[PDB]
Amino acid sequence: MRAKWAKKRMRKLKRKRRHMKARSK
Amino acid sequence: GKVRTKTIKRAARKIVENNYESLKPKDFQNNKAICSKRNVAIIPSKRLRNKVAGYVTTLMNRVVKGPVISLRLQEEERERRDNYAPKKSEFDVTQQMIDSIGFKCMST
Amino acid sequence: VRINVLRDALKSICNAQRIGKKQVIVRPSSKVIIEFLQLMQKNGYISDFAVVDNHRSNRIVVNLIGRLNKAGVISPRFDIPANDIEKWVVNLLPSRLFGHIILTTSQGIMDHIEAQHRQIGGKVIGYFY
Amino acid sequence: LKEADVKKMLVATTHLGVRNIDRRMQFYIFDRQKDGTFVFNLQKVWAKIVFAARILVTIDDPAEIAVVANRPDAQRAILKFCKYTHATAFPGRFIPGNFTNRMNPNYCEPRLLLVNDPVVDRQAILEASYVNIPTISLCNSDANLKFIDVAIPCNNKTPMSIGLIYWLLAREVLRLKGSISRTEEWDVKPDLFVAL
Amino acid sequence: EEWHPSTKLGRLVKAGKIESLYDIFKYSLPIKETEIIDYFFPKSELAEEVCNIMSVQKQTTAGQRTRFRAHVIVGNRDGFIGYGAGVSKEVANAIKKAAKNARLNIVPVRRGFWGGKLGDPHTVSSKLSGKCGSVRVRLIPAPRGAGIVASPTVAKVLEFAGVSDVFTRQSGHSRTLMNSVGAVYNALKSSYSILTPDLWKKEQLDHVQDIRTMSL
Amino acid sequence: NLRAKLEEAMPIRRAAYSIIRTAMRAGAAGCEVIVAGKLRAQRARANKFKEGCLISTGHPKRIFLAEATRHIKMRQGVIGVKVRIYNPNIRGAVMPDKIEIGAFS
Amino acid sequence: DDIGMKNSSGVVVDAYIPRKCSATNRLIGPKDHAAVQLSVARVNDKGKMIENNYVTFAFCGAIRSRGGVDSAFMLLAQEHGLMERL
Amino acid sequence: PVKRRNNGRSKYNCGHTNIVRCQNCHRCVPKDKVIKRFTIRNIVDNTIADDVLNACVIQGFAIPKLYNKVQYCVSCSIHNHIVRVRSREDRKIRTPPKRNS
RNA sequence: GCGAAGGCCGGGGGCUAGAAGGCGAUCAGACACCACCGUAUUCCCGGCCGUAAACGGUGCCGCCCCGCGGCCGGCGCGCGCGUCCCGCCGGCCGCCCAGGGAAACCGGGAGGCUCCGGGCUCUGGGGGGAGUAUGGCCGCAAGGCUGAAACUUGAAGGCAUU
Repeated sequence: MRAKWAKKRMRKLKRKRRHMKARSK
Repeated sequence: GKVRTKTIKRAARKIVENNYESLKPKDFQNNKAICSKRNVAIIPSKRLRNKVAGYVTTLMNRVVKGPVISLRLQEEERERRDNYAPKKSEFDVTQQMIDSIGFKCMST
Repeated sequence: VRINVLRDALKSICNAQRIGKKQVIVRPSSKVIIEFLQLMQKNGYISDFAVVDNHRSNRIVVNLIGRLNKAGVISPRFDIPANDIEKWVVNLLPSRLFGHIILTTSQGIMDHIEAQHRQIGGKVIGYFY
Repeated sequence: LKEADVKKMLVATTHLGVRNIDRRMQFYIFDRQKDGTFVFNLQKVWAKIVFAARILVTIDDPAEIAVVANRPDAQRAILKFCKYTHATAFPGRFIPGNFTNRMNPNYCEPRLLLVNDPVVDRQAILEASYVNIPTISLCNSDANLKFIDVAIPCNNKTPMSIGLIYWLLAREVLRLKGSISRTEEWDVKPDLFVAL
Repeated sequence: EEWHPSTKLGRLVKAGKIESLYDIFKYSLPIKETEIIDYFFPKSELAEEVCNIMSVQKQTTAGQRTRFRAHVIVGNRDGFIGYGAGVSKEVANAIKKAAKNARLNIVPVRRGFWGGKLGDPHTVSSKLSGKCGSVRVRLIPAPRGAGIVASPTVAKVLEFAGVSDVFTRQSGHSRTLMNSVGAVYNALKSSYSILTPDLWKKEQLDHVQDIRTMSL
Repeated sequence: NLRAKLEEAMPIRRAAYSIIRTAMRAGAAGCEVIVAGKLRAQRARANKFKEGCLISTGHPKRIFLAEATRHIKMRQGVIGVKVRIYNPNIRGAVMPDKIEIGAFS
Repeated sequence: DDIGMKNSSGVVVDAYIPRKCSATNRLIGPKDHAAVQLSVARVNDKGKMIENNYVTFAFCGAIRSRGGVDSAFMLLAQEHGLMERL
Repeated sequence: PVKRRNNGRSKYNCGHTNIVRCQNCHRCVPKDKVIKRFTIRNIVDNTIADDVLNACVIQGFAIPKLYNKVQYCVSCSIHNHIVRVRSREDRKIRTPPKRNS
């Protein structure tokens, strides 16, 4: 399910991006 | 694999229809002479003639055994039935449906 | 819910005429409906009409001769200046010479030509061609 | 209202029909038997045969009228009608394209059509639409009237009804003309119309 | 070669029982032989139109097979227009087949008048709608000064129909001209079927002048 | 005649059809023409024009079919005209397949 | 009443005047091949003999496809007198 | 597009339906989609049934017949040839092939 | 306010199945499918979440609407009379004539609509970028809801035919 797997990669990047934002908050 | 082709079958069927009288049921050899007759058909080559006559033998045996190419020799009987009128007519000779119309057949 | 009773009526009238059925029945009787039918009788589009009373809405049976092409309503009733009954005929009627557009006017429910003679205009009730 | 015919029709079973009834044919049926068979009113059948005969008489060339029937039971009868009358015949299979293919071996342009069974003779009815042929149909109680000008309601299945109906039509067309006088009996016998 | 009637109508047509093409379209006659359209307008024949020669391909084991398809707008400026389509291996066979089809389906145009009446019908009688494929064309009556303002292709159909003035409105894939010309033709074909208030007096139906009852 | 007509710039379609007509006027049962080569394209194209029924194989064709090949030489280069004509009615030989039945007696 | 459209001077035009289908009073088109014409003869007092005058009607294919003609025929003829009105 | 108007499921006025299992796949399929055959067959092989019956000391003991229902998933059935891929016209027929055994 | 499943957070309970995790074959690799074992979970109770190919991929109320069949409930008519026959009303369905559509197909509508207007809400406007960035809110989280642009590109798509 490439659409499903693509939204899982987006969700992973969005988790890492929000976490990195928090380190520099 | 000896399946008589339409070319052999079409010619053979016409020959029985044209001259059912000339042909005989168990005789390929008589049929070959009738088929080879200059008047009956012009078959170029020996093989086609030999085969067409073989097909007439089977077809002739079949059209003598039963009406299996129309047979005028048998059409008269069919025509006799076509003109046949039973002398006593079976059908010339729900109950209240006639009473309903107004004229009562089998009144009462 | 049932809002424009005329639309119901005319749709059943056009549909019944399409299959040819000689008589069509309209469930609610209205002054505006009867007047559209009277205009249709005046131009001969409907053969005859009668209203059976139920002490309620009142029911209408319309005798159709078989000569009606289409009859429609315009919602909402748009106010038409006497100047604009020119433009409305062009987009809502088949040809300038034939076909009828009916507008409610203070003088009464009248055809486009009659209100063009009086040089007055009202709100469109609907159109019968 | 021929009393002599109705007794014969009662034996022939033209009064009876299939249990399914179409809305179009509802008018003709008087009622049903408890078992669900449907009783066509017999006088409607008479006022139908005569009505078809009046239409059929208008065709000045007799063979312009074309009869079709794939139903083996009625095959003798359509031919017998054609011999006693002078209509043309299309018996057995329809050889599709007869009406609209000009080079069809049997290509005809009839002015009238006689379809024995609306369902059994389905192709002919559609083709008659393409070439402006109005069509008369012998029909049952469950008969769709698609592309049928006039329909005669008979048992349209039993051999005795199917043959008798054609006999009634043939006698009626001739009686309207000359041939057999309106009052005297026909020399042709109803029985020879029915196939066995 | 000459002419031998393969059609009962054709036999009557050469026999001269029927005069004019209109009477055949009155009695709703199916027309199968092009010889009846040519014989009705023999002198100078009539104008035809080459439109949309096309090259359709049907794939087979070796590959696509190219067959040329052409559409023809046969018409003369009297109110008779026929559009027909023929597909054949060569362009020459296709144009001839389509021309034969276009002549076969010649249909009567009501033509008609705008508000002004003088004596020359110049426009379609009423707004006319036809849909072929995805395109719907609307043929609206126009004033005599205004000409045929339309797509270059449907303009010709309305000219080869003697309709000097028309208001056109085409919606859909008009670029698919084969469908576009069909919609104009379909609108024109059913112009007599639309009933105007003038056709409201019942008359005739006597059988005597019918071309179907006519036996030569 | 075809090689001359083609070399004289007569159009390919008409020219093959003129020959096709001559066999039909003569009554020959089937004529075909397969001009092939750089026919109006950088690549080679083959234009086969044919009218009527033509047998293709068997011993009969050797003694019942007429074949002729010419090489035309237009400005483009070599083109290959071909004509095949089949007549069942030629000299005193019958196509072997057709049995001839004509009368009741 | 001159059926047909007329120019201001007069001169009814409309060369093809279509036959109005009898049941629906709807004009029959040029290519209405399904549309048909049926004539029913007139019968004399003397043994229902044909008098050679027949009422005829035009019937559109659309009514025929529905099947409405079999009942329309009876109604039209009944009023004409042709059929036994009953 | 819609290959089947029933969408592959005899589900009408339901919203959700019970779940069942492919006998071999052990897949989970909605009850409506499941092939569902009912098979009644002899407990012993029919070839050996006569000899077993004669050997059966009991007078008039009929051989017991097993009664079971076999349900398979679409994928499972196509491989096991319980149902066959059919032409677009043949799909519309809903009657058992060659006339429950 | 309600909302499948999975998830969560406090309490239970715990067979089975079983994401993770471990193994055993396979294969070039297999760490995937197939076997074996097995935690979270599944089950309950109180909360949270707020999503599904949540689909019938078809908003809701209103009218007209062509016949033919089945099924469920209520009622009525008639007769041998039976859970019969025929309707009516509300559903659940199949097949379709018209009509419609680019078709597949809808036809109790996707009809009555280029001859376009019953009422009322929601959404869409070539393909990506991107459901991303950022801002708001909501959530315990997971995330939900809202939501770009710069820029890139001449195609993306539907249904049918071979």
